[PDB]
Amino acid sequence: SNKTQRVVSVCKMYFLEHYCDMFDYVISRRQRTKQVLEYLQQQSQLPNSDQIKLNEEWSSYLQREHQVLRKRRLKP
Amino acid sequence: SEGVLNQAVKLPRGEDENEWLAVHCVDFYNQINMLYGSITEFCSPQTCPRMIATNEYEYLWAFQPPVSVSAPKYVECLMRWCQDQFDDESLFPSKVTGTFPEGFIQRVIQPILRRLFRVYAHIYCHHFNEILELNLQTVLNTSFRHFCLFAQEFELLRPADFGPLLELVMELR
Ligand SMILES: [Cl-]
Ligand SMILES: [Zn+2]
Repeated sequence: SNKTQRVVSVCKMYFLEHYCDMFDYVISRRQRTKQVLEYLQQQSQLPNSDQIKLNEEWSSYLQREHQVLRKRRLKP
Repeated sequence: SEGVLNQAVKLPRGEDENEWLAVHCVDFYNQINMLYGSITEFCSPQTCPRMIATNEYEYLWAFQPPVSVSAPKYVECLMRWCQDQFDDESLFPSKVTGTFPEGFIQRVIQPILRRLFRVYAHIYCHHFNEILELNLQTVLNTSFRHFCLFAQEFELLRPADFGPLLELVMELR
């Protein structure tokens, strides 16, 4: 239709660039959290045993990852 | 063998549930606009003067008695109503300092997902043969199959909200 064919072509390549970036975040989020738990465990049973500082640095990471997820829907 | 791919719908460990729904609620709003936006001229007030899935289902719109409107006017009013929810920072806070209201899921997420699913119902029941001639059944099924898995993951839509596509959605889960 020369006017629909242009919108259908951009609609298909949108979901590609969208679902590719979607999986790009969901597997990078899981690989970033994996290294935070492994760092919380390898520092759990050194001295200090900071059951709060490890519980606080865990919250600090979750809040820091929380603001990342919020900006994914607030496109300028 | 095991279970699914876009099972990315699972909540990331240690994060807010209202945010994981709100971000996806905005995302499916964008995906549905891309699907209907490509067949925007195959769905006109002459083609579909009544917002309907199959002749048993009809969705009215209130501006307050709900009136019968055409399919493109119902979608145009639905999406303009969704943007009124997002721009309302008391519901969808854009500042990282703001928080969600009480019952953000039952009062905001579920009412929006109930309406947005109806565009899926109209495309399948009245424009699937036209979607089939556009190589969009792949994009349509993927966007719809992701919509149902996300709603099933958090129990957001009751079976009555899947009205006409309730039989079609049974070949999942
Ligand atoms: Cl996302
Ligand atoms: Zn239509």
